Amino acid sequence: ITRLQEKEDLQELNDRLAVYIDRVRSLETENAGLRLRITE
Amino acid sequence: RITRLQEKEDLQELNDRLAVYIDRVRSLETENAGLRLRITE
Repeated sequence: ITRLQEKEDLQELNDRLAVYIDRVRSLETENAGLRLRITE
Repeated sequence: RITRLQEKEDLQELNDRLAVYIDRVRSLETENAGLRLRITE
């Protein structure tokens, strides 16, 4: 593939990693709050 | 400096880790939904 395509494919992967890593962290925070609510 | 084949391998590795995070997001969404339902009902 072209260098533009290499860069574009990688830019998209980096964007997706950032988005999904952030979302895993926030969903883990929600999961901790829900488990705490069950214990309370 | 880096060949297109090495770039491809690099993207494969990054995508392999991305797949884990996507899987984790789906699992947490499902788990959280069950926990919320237990709390409310």
